[PDB]
Amino acid sequence: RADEISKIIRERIEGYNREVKVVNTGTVLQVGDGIARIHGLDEVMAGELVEFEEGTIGIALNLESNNVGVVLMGDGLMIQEGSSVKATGRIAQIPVSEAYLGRVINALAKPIDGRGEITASESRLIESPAPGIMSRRSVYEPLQTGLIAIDAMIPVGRGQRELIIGDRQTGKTAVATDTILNQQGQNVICVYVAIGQKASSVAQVVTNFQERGAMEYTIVVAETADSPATLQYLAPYTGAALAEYFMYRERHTLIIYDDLSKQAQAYRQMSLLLRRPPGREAYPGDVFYLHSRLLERAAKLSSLLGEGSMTALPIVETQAGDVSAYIPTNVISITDGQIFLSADLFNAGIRPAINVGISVSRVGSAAQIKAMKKVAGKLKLELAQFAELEAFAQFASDLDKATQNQLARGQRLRELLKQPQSAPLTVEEQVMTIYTGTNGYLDSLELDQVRKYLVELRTYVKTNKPEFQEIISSTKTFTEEAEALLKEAIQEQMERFLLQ
Amino acid sequence: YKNETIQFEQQKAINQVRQRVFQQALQGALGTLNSCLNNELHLRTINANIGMFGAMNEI
Amino acid sequence: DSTASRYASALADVADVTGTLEATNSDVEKLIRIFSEEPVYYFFANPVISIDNKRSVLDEIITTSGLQPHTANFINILIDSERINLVKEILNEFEDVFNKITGTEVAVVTSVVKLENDHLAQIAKGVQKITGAKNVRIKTVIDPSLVAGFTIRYGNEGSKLVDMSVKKQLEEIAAQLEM
Amino acid sequence: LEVEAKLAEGRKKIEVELQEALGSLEQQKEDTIKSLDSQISALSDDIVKKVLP
Amino acid sequence: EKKNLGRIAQIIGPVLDVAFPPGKMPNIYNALIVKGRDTAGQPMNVTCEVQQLLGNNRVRAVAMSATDGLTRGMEVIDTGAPLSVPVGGATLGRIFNVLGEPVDNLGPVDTRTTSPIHRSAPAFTQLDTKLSIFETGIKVVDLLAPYRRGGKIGLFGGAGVGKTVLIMELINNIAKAHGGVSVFGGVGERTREGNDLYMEMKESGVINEQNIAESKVALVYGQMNEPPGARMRVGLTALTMAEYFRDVNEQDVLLFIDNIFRFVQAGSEVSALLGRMPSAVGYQPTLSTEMGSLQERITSTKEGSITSIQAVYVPADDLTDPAPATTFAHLDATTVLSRGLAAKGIYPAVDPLDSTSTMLQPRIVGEEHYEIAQRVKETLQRYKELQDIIAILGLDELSEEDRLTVARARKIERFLSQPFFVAEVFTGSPGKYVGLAETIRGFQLILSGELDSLPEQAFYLVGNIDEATAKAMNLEMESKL
Ligand SMILES: Nc1ncnc2c1ncn2[C@@H]1O[C@H](COP(=O)(O)OP(=O)(O)OP(=O)(O)O)[C@@H](O)[C@H]1O
Ligand SMILES: Nc1ncnc2c1ncn2[C@@H]1O[C@H](COP(=O)(O)OP(=O)(O)O)[C@@H](O)[C@H]1O
Repeated sequence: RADEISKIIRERIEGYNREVKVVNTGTVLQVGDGIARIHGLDEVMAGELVEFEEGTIGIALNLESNNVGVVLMGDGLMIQEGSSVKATGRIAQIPVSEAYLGRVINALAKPIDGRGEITASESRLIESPAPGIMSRRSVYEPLQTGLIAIDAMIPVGRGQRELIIGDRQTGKTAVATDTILNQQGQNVICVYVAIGQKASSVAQVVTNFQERGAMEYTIVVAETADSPATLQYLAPYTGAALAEYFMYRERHTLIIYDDLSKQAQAYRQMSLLLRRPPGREAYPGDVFYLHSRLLERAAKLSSLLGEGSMTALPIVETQAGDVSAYIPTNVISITDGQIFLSADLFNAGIRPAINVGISVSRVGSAAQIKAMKKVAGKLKLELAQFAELEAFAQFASDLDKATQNQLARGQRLRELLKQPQSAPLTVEEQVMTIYTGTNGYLDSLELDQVRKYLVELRTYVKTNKPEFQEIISSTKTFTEEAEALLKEAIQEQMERFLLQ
Repeated sequence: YKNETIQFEQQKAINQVRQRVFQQALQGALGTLNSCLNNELHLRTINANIGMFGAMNEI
Repeated sequence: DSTASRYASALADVADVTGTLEATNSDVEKLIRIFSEEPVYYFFANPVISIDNKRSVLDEIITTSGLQPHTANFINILIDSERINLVKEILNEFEDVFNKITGTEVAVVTSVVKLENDHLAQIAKGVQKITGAKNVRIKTVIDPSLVAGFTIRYGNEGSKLVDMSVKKQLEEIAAQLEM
Repeated sequence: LEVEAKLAEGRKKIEVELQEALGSLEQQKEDTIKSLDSQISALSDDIVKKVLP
Repeated sequence: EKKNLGRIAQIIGPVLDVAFPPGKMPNIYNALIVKGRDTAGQPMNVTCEVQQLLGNNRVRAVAMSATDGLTRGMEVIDTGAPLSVPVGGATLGRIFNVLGEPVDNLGPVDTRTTSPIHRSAPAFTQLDTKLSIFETGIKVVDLLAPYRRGGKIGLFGGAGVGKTVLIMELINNIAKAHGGVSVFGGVGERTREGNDLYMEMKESGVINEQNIAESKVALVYGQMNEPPGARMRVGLTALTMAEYFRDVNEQDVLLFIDNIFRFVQAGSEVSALLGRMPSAVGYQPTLSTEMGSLQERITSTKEGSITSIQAVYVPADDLTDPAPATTFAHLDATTVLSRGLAAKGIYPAVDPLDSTSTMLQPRIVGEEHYEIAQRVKETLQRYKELQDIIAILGLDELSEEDRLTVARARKIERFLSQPFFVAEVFTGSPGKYVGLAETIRGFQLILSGELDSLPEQAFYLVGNIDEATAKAMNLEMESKL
């Protein structure tokens, strides 16, 4: 501890062999609002990191005829109007390695949790091109989100990019966090990109992750709303670069962009500050290009590049449910499916407040296992009939018995699509729940009993009849033996619950 | 986690020691550079960098 | 470009088409200080002053300083079209286009002390080889802000650069910070 | 209630387990910096010999 | 085309400014390749298109690729021609980007023939003034919403209904029935959906992978990963590949476009980037001209005919928005695809009542065809109105004319189905081609009381009403046995 400093100073004094190289240089003209117009760099390339005299580092975005307007990845307070900007010739890389699991980082892939430093030996560009047509496959592997309503009605597959679009405070972060917690058994490297969030919100999310034990396969990229616009613009790209490293090394990943609209706002701020021509809602002409270049990186590779995939789960906040807004229409046109949330359904009790009738999934049933499709078809048909007859609920008394049956089956199928926060069902539990509900082994119970009976039944089956779980898990189909075992367990728990 | 935190304080303390050591060393280095005879020192090092700049012109 | 660029390049082109490039360089270095010293610059500015009362004293300055007539024509046109408020910028931008047309790359060598000029002509040779410049007009400044030696900014304004006085210990700091 | 008492016990343990090591490390780095102050004058010389030929 | 070398002067996003020698600069709508340099250590060129001449030896271009890693002073090569894409039978069964480069990794395509994508339409004298009926061989489309040869057709079906199977059936039918070929142009194509479509085209026999150039389609892909310059011009690249097959080969070409709304969207993006003042709801000021300069080359000359089938997206579900409103100034017919009919298994899922056509007029299709199509529409509409009463009263408590109407309507609604050549690969039924003559002769018989003593499941999933009677006899043998 007294000679280690002597050895390291000899090492670092002799490692550098006195190298000289030509460097592009420029002098600051005007610095303000996080932008610095600098004169001189006539050989700099677009997107290249330039370092200032005071230690700040910026990105050369627009290369005009006279000067190079750069965006500052920091506060341009000590910039001098005359200081020398030295170009570095590098384009926005991050160090990347498997040592990021269990760490939270900012948009430069540096720790903010203060637990040391990530020893990363490889490197990857922040803006790297997407996989082409031939380096892709068809999405067939299921991505279990743990929410029964999504897994049955709007199924998500590995390599699909599904939009968690909703209003403010309807459960979008809850849905993403439920998915990340549900990824415990499967070996999915999860990434959570907190863009412009409050720092205590990200602290709550990461403490929930550590408590539930989902921090061991997760990386959290957090750039809070005090950050410069450049870091909030760069954060989803560092997230995608880390997930791309893990994807190209034959692993399956999952990335959640929390409020892509916040990245759109950061990019709008820097584009307006660079005096660029605005468009609708003052958004620049290439904010669609912004979101599409990022979301198209979520691919299912081609089984000769390694079968790995990256599932993008971006979140977009609508205002007053105005889905015809600019950024929501962009991300809807870009993404595969949508998962709409409703404040009306949320305040009306149903959580997670998924709007199944208006949510789409363009992958479809290919993202389900063979066990799920059999109960999913009947669940979809019965829920559609309930959505049809929902107006007749006030006149349920003066109706046909078949119509009353469809109405009661609907209003007790709605009761099994309710879930509490951070309790994601496995695929066997939701297979048995959908089967019970859609056949009608709870058509006799009252609405304040369905949830309790299903909780007791699920725990009972998981404790007593593991042949059902094994036949649903190993063969991934709803076998006749599973049907018989489930009917026996339903009868047994029906007696034990009629005992009360 | 908390033991990792203590180890992080260890490494950051190592770094701050190295920083202040090197700051004092830069003061001492400019000090010893102040005593050298500037004329012959320039006649030597500028020509060394002249050979290096020829090498730079090749690379 | 700019108004300065588009006027300076025009004057340098009408100086090339009838070869007076040394005469026009002497003319513009005279006019730079003739239009410095802000009373006269203000007077040819201050749009309240009439163009005839400008043109009279301007032709007087023509006759006394013995300038070339086409540079005098250029200043007359700058009085005509109201771009005389940028005469300082035009005259200062004339040098870059003159060096572009005359094959010269001007390259400072900012060192602490005066050089012995054999290695300075070596730096001239290096900067002219590496850029294709025919005859570099190297300049130096006695500036003790450096530590040990010299460095050269060449290219357009100062765009390219190689630095050996302080960059060694700068890399040593970059090693010691280790981040 | 008792696991809340254990949650409180963790804090009583962490205060000692951090602050004792912290005091050791503070005094260690202080001794190591004021010890090196006699030697850094000599350790500056190799940097001089490295930068100038 | 020569040593007309430019130098980049500005790089502001995907919009460049190039400086040139004082006498030699390209025209507007002229390609120029940027001899750029990748940071990795290799050169890589970027294609741009001139949009505007700016003054002192300076133009303003729009890059078809990305502009990251470009410096000011890169050598820009003027080319003297517009964007030139390969054309001919060499572009069949292959995937192209906006520049005519192959991106299917099968190898290179031989640029033996290259046409420019910027071209004037056929002349007023060279236009064909005849009103022909494009025959798709699909019963519902041919009977109730006829297609025009040389006209445009809007697909309005949402995601999940039989859209891709429908366009693959249209490709296979224009290849097998007529001597025509097809050209798919993907404006804003999602990459994984592009790969899925290419795989299904390889599998359905449309793209003969065991032997290319026997294929029936050419794919052009302008993807979302690409800048707004490529996504706008990919429709023109596809239209040029189709116009070669019309002009030189004299075929009946079928030009499939993906969402023509994303064509308008990329146009508005490039206008916002070039800085022009927006139009009414924020679209480009050159909206109608940008649309018309595309849609006017989809015509029928004296040689062949291009018929376009363009998917149409309506923003905010209104038909008065400028992009739907200016697209509908060119549509000759319209097919809506029904989620309900796709649910209840009436594939092809075309809605019979909500699908319109301006070809359905007596002067154009014959008084017989018009009257039978109107009678089928009346029958289906009466059944749609009567479903609630049949849910309340029943078929028995109706009247006799209403009951025969309901039965004939169920038979007609099941007769609008069809087994497809390209949907056979998972359904198994051999797939049928039904011309218009057999369609109207079968609907005359199913509408007048000549075939009323048949089961409803006898007309379902057949073509050619003789097959309906044959399957009816087999379904009755099932009872006799
Ligand atoms: N399935 C659920 N069950 C019970 N409570 C829920 C559920 N989903 C969300 N909530 C509650 O709703 C509130 C908001 O949740 P959440 O933060 O997920 O919404 P949000 O849309 O991310 O909010 P914001 O709009 O501020 O980002 C939280 O208090 C959470 O506890
Ligand atoms: N004629 C048909 N016969 C049987 N099945 C069909 C027919 N047309 C469509 N389908 C089924 O309906 C589904 C429609 O999907 P598709 O049209 O490919 O979706 P998209 O419109 O998003 O491309 C397909 O999976 C196909 O299996």
